[PDB]
Amino acid sequence: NVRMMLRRSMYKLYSAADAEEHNDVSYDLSLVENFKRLFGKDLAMVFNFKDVDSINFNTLDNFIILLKSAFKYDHVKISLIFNINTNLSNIEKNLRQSTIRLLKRNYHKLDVSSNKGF
Amino acid sequence: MNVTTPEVAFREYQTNCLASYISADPDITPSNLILQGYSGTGKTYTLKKYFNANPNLHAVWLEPVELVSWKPLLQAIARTVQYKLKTLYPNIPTTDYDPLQVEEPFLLVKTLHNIFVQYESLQEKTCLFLILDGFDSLQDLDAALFNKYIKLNELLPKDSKINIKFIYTMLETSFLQRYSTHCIPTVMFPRYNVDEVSTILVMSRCGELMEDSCLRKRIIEEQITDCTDDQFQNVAANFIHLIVQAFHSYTGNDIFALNDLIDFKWP
Amino acid sequence: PVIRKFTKKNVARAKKKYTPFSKRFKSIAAIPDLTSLPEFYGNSSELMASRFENKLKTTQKHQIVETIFSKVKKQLNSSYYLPARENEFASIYLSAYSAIESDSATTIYVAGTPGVGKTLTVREVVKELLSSSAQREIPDFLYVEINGLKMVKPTDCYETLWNKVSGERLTWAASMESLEFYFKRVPKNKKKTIVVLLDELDAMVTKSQDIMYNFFNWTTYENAKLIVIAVANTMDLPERQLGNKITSRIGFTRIMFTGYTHEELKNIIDLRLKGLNDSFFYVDTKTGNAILIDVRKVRLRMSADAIEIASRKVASVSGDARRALKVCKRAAEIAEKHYMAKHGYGYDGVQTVHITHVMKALNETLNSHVITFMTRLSFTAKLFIYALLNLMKKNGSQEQELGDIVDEIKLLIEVNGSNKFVMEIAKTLFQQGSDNISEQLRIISWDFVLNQLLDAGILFKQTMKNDRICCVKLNISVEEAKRAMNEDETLRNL
Amino acid sequence: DPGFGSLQRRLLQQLYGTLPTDEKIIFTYLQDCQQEIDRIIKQSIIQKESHSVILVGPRQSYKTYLLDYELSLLQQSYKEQFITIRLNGFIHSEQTAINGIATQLEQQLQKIHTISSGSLTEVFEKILLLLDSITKITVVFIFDEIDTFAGPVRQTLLYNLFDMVEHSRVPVCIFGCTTKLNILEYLEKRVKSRFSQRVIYMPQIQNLDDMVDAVRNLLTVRSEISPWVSQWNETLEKELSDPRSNLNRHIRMNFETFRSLPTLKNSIIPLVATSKNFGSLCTAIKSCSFLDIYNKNQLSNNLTGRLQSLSDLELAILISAARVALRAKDGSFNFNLAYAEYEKMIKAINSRINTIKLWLKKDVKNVWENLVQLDFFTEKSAVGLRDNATAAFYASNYQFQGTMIPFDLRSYQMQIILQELRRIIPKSNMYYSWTQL
Ligand SMILES: Nc1ncnc2c1ncn2[C@@H]1O[C@H](COP(=O)(O)OP(=O)(O)OP(=O)(O)O)[C@@H](O)[C@H]1O
Ligand SMILES: Nc1ncnc2c1ncn2[C@@H]1O[C@H](COP(=O)(O)OP(=O)(O)OP(=O)(O)O)[C@@H](O)[C@H]1O
Ligand SMILES: Nc1ncnc2c1ncn2[C@@H]1O[C@H](COP(=O)(O)OP(=O)(O)OP(=O)(O)O)[C@@H](O)[C@H]1O
Ligand SMILES: [Mg+2]
Ligand SMILES: [Mg+2]
Ligand SMILES: [Mg+2]
Repeated sequence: NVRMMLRRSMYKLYSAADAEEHNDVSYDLSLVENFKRLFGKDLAMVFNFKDVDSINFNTLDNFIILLKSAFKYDHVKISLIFNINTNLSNIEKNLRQSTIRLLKRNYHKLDVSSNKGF
Repeated sequence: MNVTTPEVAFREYQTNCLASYISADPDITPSNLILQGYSGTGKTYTLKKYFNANPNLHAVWLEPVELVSWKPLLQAIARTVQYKLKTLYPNIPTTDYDPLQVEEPFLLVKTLHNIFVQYESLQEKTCLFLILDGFDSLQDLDAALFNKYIKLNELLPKDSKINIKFIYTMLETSFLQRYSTHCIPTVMFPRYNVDEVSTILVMSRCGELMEDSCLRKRIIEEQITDCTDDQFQNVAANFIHLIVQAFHSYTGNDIFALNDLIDFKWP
Repeated sequence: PVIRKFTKKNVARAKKKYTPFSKRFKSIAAIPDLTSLPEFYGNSSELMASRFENKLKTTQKHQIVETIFSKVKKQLNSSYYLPARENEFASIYLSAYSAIESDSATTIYVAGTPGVGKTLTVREVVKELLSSSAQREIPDFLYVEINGLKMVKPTDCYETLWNKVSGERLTWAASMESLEFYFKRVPKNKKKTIVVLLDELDAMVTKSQDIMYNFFNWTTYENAKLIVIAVANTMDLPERQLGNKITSRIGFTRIMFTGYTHEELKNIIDLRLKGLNDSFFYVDTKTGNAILIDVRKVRLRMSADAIEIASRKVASVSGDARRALKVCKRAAEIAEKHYMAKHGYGYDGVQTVHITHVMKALNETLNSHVITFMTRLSFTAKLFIYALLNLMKKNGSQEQELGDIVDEIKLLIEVNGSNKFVMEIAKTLFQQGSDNISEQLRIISWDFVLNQLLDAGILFKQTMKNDRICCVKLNISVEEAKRAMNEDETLRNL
Repeated sequence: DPGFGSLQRRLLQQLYGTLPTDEKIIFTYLQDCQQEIDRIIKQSIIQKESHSVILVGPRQSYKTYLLDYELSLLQQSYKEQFITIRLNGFIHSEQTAINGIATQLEQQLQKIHTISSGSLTEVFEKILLLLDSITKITVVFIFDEIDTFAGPVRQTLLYNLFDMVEHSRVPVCIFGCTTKLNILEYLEKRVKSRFSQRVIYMPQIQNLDDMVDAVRNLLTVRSEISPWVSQWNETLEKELSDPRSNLNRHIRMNFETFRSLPTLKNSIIPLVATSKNFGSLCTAIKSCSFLDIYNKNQLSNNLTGRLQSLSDLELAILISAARVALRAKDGSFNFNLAYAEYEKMIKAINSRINTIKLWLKKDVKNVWENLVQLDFFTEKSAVGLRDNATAAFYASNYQFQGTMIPFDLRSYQMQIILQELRRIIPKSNMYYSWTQL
């Protein structure tokens, strides 16, 4: 589902950025936009959808629509990667183009294998 | 009560409705009201556009698009309530309770009762305004819900120097229609039409992409000194005539995806 | 540095102990007597019985009004002799008396409908047994009220048991175990007889009856002595929840209380009235205060034949005394307030009540408001349910969609482009008379009345998302629907 | 004048019902009940009866408002005798309610002259022994939606309240507001034993003129304030006497469409709420031409204007769905099926003969979802929105075939049938020939 993987994200983030600087906040999207006024520092995230293919694209769509709800605080950046196994045109029309428009904006592309170029 | 109207282009109906509904004195405000709409209409744009029209009225803002369930709303609410209180009454003393102490609306009610019995000593009474944008758009939503949030003026004692009010925003109308038996005020926004969305875009995105770089790029990639910003807006304008004369057929009376595809294919 | 993955701070942990009594003497020889003990056998609850008396006390008094009937209402209220149910008295009191003479572990089960005097008769049996404790010739023993319904978690039986036999506080998984330790492991010569009675077990043990299993497992000793009872409504429960081997091996005694006979009913309700029956009062001239043996001296009475019919109607259905008594009180109410309405006193030589108004009180209980309501609605709901019955006439389906009924509706209308009532409600329903307004596929107020009836309970809507193919059902009847239908002058003819 | 503005406010709070407890208005068409229940309450306030009772009426019918009103009347001479308890079953539970009981019981006892501490069973037995076991103070509960407490098995608190009514010495007043009619049906035996079963209903409107004099009353002034008070009264009376008034016709409308007032008040408010000067008030309530704007923009965007604003592509494909669903058994349909019949329609159109362009599968990929998101289609074995929690919970556990199978072949479903649209549309269209199977 959506909510669980969100809780995973926030648990990772807070238990990561706490001990590096030495009270509790719940696990929600408020916390990220509330990062400034607990620890003082700004933050930059990076997202790795590990096995990008074998997952509920609906839940995915829900999630990424949730995640676009935090580009209004002028103090944060993030980035996503898809670690793909098949192909873009296989799945860039499997998911709703609502998601895909902005995903036309600023992307990057690699050929990726064990045997690169002999 | 003197209310400055927002002299808007396209919603002076709902402007009339809500600037009539609401003023500083709570008595001439209803107990619970909806502002349903549809996306892109700037319902959320125009609410704050009205708060621009009226500064001395204040409201809290929540966005449960990101929240998932009921308890997280409780927690965020219990935070923002007393946050807003003490931020705007600085001189007042307090015993600031934990917002995470809430785990159930009863507990929210209890701690608000405590907020009030500590805020007992005010000079005049005050009603404030709560905002839940997309309360239909929740992600584990069930149907046992909206009646409860109606019932918050229910259990509050009547001797409250500090009261509150509720605000909503929905889409479908199906689960709205499920519940209108409670004889509720409501204000609404029809999906726009082609000259309407046209003029909304020529007034909204005009300054944006008139003041994006690629103009300033191209003018001097070409190196041509015959120019004025009238014609800049003009060529942008007829370009967008072309855009919409193409893809009105594709979409109709929306803005968001048009903005996307503009950003992509503009350059 | 660490973070808890989820918080519980609104917890209210209870200060109750996990060490049973089994581990505060540490030997058979190491134990004192509970009878030679101030804290055991409950010599301290009385203070918390009286600590809270004063919390709600006042002395405000301004222009007290007091009238005729109310004293008789409270003569007639359930909060107080009875010879009607006395052979069960003469049998169970015999059994319990012989039981405490035997000092054995006897067990008994009773059931009965709500309104049988079960709790009454039993509470009075044991009050007589209290006076038998006031004989000071029988071994003293102690009562235990068990209202699991006035308990939350049905293992709290053990908890409260220990916190009332000892006043000591633990969790069930210490308390019941310390209690088995208290029961079989303990000899007789200082352990006390206790009597206990369980109330309404139908909801107490809903999961698997491991609680009550534990109970009835405690009830099978020869070194421990107890007096156990329970109450229910169904009868198969001892063999239903257990099975047959357990309920059979225990070998208890079973009974249930039934509806009383109309004569006993009248006998008793008047037995709660003979202090006031046919009495005469001195009565002031302004407030009408009825004061007893500028003032009259008049008589009071009530319809005896009305007692006959009133008991007679409800003796045949259940035998619920409470129902009889409320019927009495409400008849008195309508009499009194009509009387007051005669003179119109304000707010700051015979008086008698009738069979007419006794039955007026007794009948409206059965006279349903739904019919007058559904007749007094608007036209639309009537029209629509009539269309439903039209479909039920066309197919005999017992169920209908939304699309099919709406098709029936439009047909039922456009057929009748000739009736006048439908001629005159014609244009003012889709676009409401005027121009500037485009048509709509459905009528106004159809969603309103839909939900209205859903809230009413007559209409049943399954769970789907489509507006058209959602199946729909009516809840009541078609006959009564016609008893609303033809009552409209215009509907009977179409 | 701002005397008139204050008068706006005056009549507005009179429209609400937000007045002192002498001007709060009640009408003869419910005075039988009003004079019933003021008496039903003061019998336990001051005469110390322990009456049990359950109101019945549907929503928006002024039940709780009237408990509030009678007790608010009672306050002015009785600041002491009673204690108010408001509650609700959706808001509360079988569990979180009792803590609210302790809370209020503790925190209004202070207002005149511990409880809330402990566990669930502990504070339970604390309230029990306080209530179970010179003058006593009277107690009044105001349940709301006891339906929640009308569950199948336990609902023990209700039994315990009514046993408290019978057994106790305090006046235990219990009111129940709900919306269902047959409430006694829900119960098990012990409730029907302990409860009085005396249960009250509300009146309906039995004629137009009732609503007429109600309008008159609620638009009649009972105090001299402003230079247009008598003007207001006389205008009201002379317009409302006319059966030819628009507003009488809307009175008819409520009498036949809905038969219920609070929606009407909702409609009535904006009239004054916008009202700015007096000639505008006059002409506007004369013509009621702005009721037209109101009720045109009221339910404007439900079924029709939403289909009034869409592209022709949507229409073509919807037709391609309609006629083939008609051809079908269950009316089921898919993406490429509609695409096929669509192109057939265009072939027919271009065969009978400025020109026409058809829209590639990429071009349909977008707007098919603009369609599914506007409630015209659904899925075959679909189920829309669960009612309670555990269903919403299991939903996000178990996904759908439609979630796993791709976009274009999941078995859809339809909202409108062809001939509806055939009659509905403007028949002048270039496609009107194509709206018939
Ligand atoms: N009356 C108006 N005047 C000027 N601009 C408008 C008006 N209505 C809408 N817009 C433009 O359209 C945009 C829509 O923004 P917004 O997200 O608030 O729409 P929405 O319907 O509230 O969306 P959501 O469904 O997310 O609430 C606004 O940001 C604004 O630029
Ligand atoms: N023979 C009688 N004499 C006097 N009063 C009676 C008699 N029979 C019934 N009553 C009245 O009717 C009521 C019957 O109470 P009963 O003992 O049947 O309660 P109950 O059935 O245990 O209730 P529940 O089934 O809800 O536990 C009593 O309160 C009493 O006032
Ligand atoms: N404090 C108040 N001030 C003014 N008017 C009120 C107030 N409370 C209720 N009302 C009016 O009474 C009506 C609702 O009353 P009430 O709740 O008794 O109806 P209901 O049918 O009982 O609804 P529910 O069953 O949900 O309680 C509304 O039309 C409202 O305007
Ligand atoms: Mg918005
Ligand atoms: Mg009993
Ligand atoms: Mg109510």
